[PDB]
Formats: sequence, C-alpha cells, structure tokens
Amino acid sequence: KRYEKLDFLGEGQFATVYKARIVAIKKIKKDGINRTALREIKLLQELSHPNIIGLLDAFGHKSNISLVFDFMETNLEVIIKDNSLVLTPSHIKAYMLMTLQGLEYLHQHWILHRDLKPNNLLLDENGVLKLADFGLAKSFGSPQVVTRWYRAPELLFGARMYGVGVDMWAVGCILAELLLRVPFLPGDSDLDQLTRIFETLGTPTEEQWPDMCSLPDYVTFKSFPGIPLHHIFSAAGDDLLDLIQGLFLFNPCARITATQALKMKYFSNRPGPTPGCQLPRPNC
Amino acid sequence: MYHNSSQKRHWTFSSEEQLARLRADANRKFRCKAVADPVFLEPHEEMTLCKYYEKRLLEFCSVFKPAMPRSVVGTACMYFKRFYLNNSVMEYHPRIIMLTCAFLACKVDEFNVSSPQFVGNLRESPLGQEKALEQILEYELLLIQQLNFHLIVHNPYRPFEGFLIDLKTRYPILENPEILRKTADDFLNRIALTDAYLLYTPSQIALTAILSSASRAGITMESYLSESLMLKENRTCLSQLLDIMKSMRNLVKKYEPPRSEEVAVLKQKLERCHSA
Amino acid sequence: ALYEYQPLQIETYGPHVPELEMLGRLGYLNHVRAASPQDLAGGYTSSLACHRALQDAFSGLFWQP
Ligand SMILES: *[C@H](CC(=O)Nc1ccc(C(=O)Nc2cccc(Nc3ncc(Cl)c(-c4c[nH]c5ccccc45)n3)c2)cc1)CN(C)C
Repeated sequence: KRYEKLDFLGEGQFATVYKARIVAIKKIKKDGINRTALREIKLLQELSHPNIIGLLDAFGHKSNISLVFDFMETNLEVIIKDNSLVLTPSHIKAYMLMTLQGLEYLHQHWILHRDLKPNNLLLDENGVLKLADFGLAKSFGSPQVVTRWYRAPELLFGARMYGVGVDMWAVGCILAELLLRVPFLPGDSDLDQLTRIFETLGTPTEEQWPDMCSLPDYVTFKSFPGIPLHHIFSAAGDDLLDLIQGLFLFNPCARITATQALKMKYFSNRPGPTPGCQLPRPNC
Repeated sequence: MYHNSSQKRHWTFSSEEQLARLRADANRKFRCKAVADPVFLEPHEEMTLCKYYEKRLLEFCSVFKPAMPRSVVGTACMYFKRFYLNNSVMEYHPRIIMLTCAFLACKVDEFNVSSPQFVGNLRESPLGQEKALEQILEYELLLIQQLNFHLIVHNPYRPFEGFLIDLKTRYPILENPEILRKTADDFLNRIALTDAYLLYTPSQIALTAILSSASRAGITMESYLSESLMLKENRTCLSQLLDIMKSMRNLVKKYEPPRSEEVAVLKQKLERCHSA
Repeated sequence: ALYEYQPLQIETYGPHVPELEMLGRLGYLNHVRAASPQDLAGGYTSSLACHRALQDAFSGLFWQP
C-alpha cells in the first residue's frame, strides 16, 4: 500500500494498531467486514470537532479492513501512570475542559461514546485532547458496556435504555484517577465494582434514585455511610468538589450533562486551564 | 444530524440534469474501458434496469425474515441509487449489488442478522445461496468504496414523525393529524421510486408528503407554513419552500414505471453483456 | 487566561427548535410515549425522543444544494 510500518502502538479490544508512515493504522480482526470497523467509520465520517479523532483513510481486501487515523503522540493513561509528571490543578482543568467540550459536541449529535477511559483520551504534541475508539459508540434518542472500572452503576444494574449519564460517570472516574493518580474503583467483577462504588460513595436510597428496583439486574446491598468527598480528595477545592458531586450523582437523570458541567463555576474560577502547548509531556 | 451530514454535503445535487450527466459519464467510461456495439445498453435502458432492480430489492426487503426495519430498507435503496450514479449495470450486475446493498444496510443500521439467515431469504438452492453469499462478501468492500465511506443515510421517516408531533402540538386547526398518515406514507413510497432522495432534504420530502396528503384530504395548511413555522417574516423562504414542494410533486407525477416487455429485452441484453 | 462558556454555534437551516426543558410546558410530551420506570431508572426520558424527532423534522428545511 502507501503506508510503511514503523512501530507497534498496542493491541485494542478488536484490532491491532501500529504507527506507520505520520499516521496510525488499526488492523481489524463468513460474516464479512467486521462490525466494529464499520461502526467506527460510519460514526467518524459524520463528526467534525477538534476534540474528536478524525478518520483519515480506510482500505483492505474482501472481508479484511484497515483504518488509518492521524497519529496521536500519547494518551491520558500514559500521563496518569507516569510518576515523573506533576498534575497541577490547571492541567486537570484543561484535560477536563477538552474532554467535556468533545463530549458535548458528541452528545448534541446524539452519539454516546460508551467506551471512555484514560487510554481512549488521545493527546498530540500540540496538547489537543481527542476522543477515540468509537467501536462501541451508539446513537441514542430513539425509543454491558464501558470498561468495568469506569462503568456507571446503572449499566452495572443491566440498564437497557440510557443516555449521556454513562459517559459522564466515566468522566467522573477519569477525573478521580487524575486527582489520585490511581484507578478510583478498581473492581474485578460487576458485584465487586458495585461494592466498591457503594463503599466509596454510599449506598443510594429511593430519594437519590427513585427507580432503583425497576432495573432487571438489581440486587440489594448493605447500607454504607460513604466516605466524605473532601476526605477522598484532600486537595480538591469547593468548586471541584461540587463538580465531582454532580458527576457522581447516582440518579442518571439528575447527573450533570456536559453543557451543565461546562457552565459550572469550577471552570470559570481561577486559575485558568493550562494551554495545550504547556501541558505535561512524558519524557522519553 | 443532517445539517452537517455527508449526505447533504456530497450526495444532494442541484437538478436531475446533473444526475443524468453522471450516469452518462459512467456508461461512457465503461464503454471506453470495454473498447480498450448493439450489445451495449443506452443510459435510459440502464435507468430502466436500475428501476426494475430497485423494485426487486424493495420486494426482497418486504418479505425478509426477521422483519426488516423501514429505515434499513431506505438505507439499502439509497445505497443502490448512490452506487449506480457512478457505476454501470454492464460492469457490476444489479442482481448482486442489490443483495450487497441490503447486507451493508443491515450491518450499518445495527440490525443484527447473520449471513446464513440473510441468505436463507433467497428463493434459491443452498448451493445458489452459498454462491450468492460469496458474491456479496466479494462485493461488500467495493460497495463501501463506491459510497465514499458515507454510510449514514438520513431518511424522511424521523422528520415525518417530528412534523406529526409538531402538528399535533402547535396546530389545533388540524384536529387529527393522524388521518394523513396513510396517504403521506403512499406519497413517500412513490417519492422513493424517483430521484427525489438525491435532490431534496428528508425534512422537505416529509413535509411534501404531509401537505400532499392534506391537499388530497381537502385540508389547506398554508397557515402552518406561514404562521406556525414563522415564515411570515421571510416571504421568499416561503416561496422557495412552496416551489420545492411543487417540483417534488411534478417529479412524482411524471415518473413512469418500467414495462415488462422492455424489462425482459433489457434483461436479455444485460445477460449477454455479462456472459461475454 | 480564564475560561468562559460559549454555546456551540451550528446552523440547522430550519425553524427554531424549542428547548429540551421547555418541551413539557409547551405540551409536546402529550404526543409521545411515556417513558417506563425502567427507562427513567436508566436515565432515558421521553423528552429526549421528542427533542430528537423535532430536531430531525426541522433540519435542513430551508436549504438548497
Ligand atoms: C522518544 C520521545 C517519545 O515520544 N517517547 C514516547 C512516549 C510515549 C509514547 C506513547 O505513549 N504513544 C502512544 C500510545 C498509545 C496511542 C498512541 N497514538 C494513537 N493514535 C491514533 C490512534 Cl487511532 C490510537 C489508538 C486507538 N485505539 C488504540 C488501541 C491501542 C493502541 C493505540 C490506539 N493511538 C500513541 C510514545 C513515545 C521516542 N523516540 C525514541 C525518540
């Protein structure tokens, strides 16, 4: 073809990605062309935002298909897991701002990412954050997703119909990971993830979630008091704690949307978000 | 959304003359490739065959089991129309292209159907079904590449439902907007046969169908356009919209279905073209 | 350099769509299917469906190629 393999960027859940000449190529794994690649193409050919990855090319042979994206220097997981990088409040504010703007643009077009995690938040050398891995993204609005650590409680209860809350809970989990530099709720099973959520935040009642029992895969847990938020995040300010509380509301209807979170006082307070050209960069 | 979709950007054309030019260019290109004869079919014969095979695709999707959503059928028909804007039936057989279009539409619209149950809907022997499946798998990538990787198709059914909701809410003069559903659906079906999908937006098509049903029911809703839609401020916008509806109605009324004898003659010619 | 929120500016080439929070007060929700308790539990409301249908009905209505 027109591309030469250079490195190996890693293995996804449905494809193998490598750096080629700079672009990144995903090699997708009698059913025909894989549905995940078709979903990614059909969704990325309809969106145009600075904080959303753009599909550059696609090729293949018969039932084998390969996707070509613009090459991103790193992702947020590498930033978080790096111990030599200091995450100042301005850096966190900038990352959250770019993520929320991208998700607001995505939600206005009635698309849920449904696979949000720090490794899916790509960063380039200019400091622009983009959302990628749209192989699980689905359009919502017409009348068992997300990685477990970042899965919303309503998804863990087997909710069939949902909205932007599943993305916002993952956004809150990513914010908590940025604040603590470790995964916030690292469970190994759905029951374990629910237990960790209820231990850290408290078991919700019928007032914080008026339809707890309507969900099919719903089970009753012990009543946990829940750790105070300012105890979990000692350095968080009042506005940041308010944003976290809005992001982690058990009610998916009451949980703040991307626009509501963007209107919150945390982003308009001081200091301003760090410009992309000054964001932390993992040293070689 | 449609207002920034690839369908509006790349697959909505000014007039039928541009569509005819594209089809003639495709026919001429295939003829030049073949040269590098009475057996060749003219662009109007190609159009007749394309219409016949679009009807065949419609009746194939009508009796599909499990039940096929109407949006998937619309997506498949749009795929067929877009593919045969720049391709000739004398190079790629429409019999296989219609099945590839249905396959890709089922895949894109998240209508989960496996290949064996897809090919089980064909009135053919199991060997014939396997051959058809292999042909579909061979042509799927070609269909995707000929669509410019523009797989999201906007259909007029959701705008039709939205317009019905708005009529039920903000138009008390129309007491029961649900009595216009059947005739509007018939007008939408007749629209799908013509080239209206490549020349007008889905919302315009839905509004045209609704107002055609209203006119056939004896109800006039010029106030809905002028008052409810706030077009009394912009008179030229109202005139342009009315002209668009009139052009759509003219397109519908002048469409001629293919004739059986011509269809048979063109089928023989196409079989001779493909065998050689 | 502080941040100030600015709403997204996307042209729809159609009639203005009423705000999502105002659909209930304007009577739009009386003509859509009511969300089941499970749908409300998951975060799905009939307002979303009504808003999407209204947005689809008005998109590109005043546009020509
Ligand atoms: C020295 C200097 C230097 O740059 N060192 C260095 C540090 C860190 C990285 C790195 O983490 N790169 C990286 C990791 C993961 C992903 C990407 N980019 C990318 N781009 C596009 C796409 Cl579509 C994807 C993607 C989507 N889904 C995926 C799944 C799995 C993997 C990727 C993926 N990813 C970049 C690199 C270098 C270096 N030399 C020695 C001077």
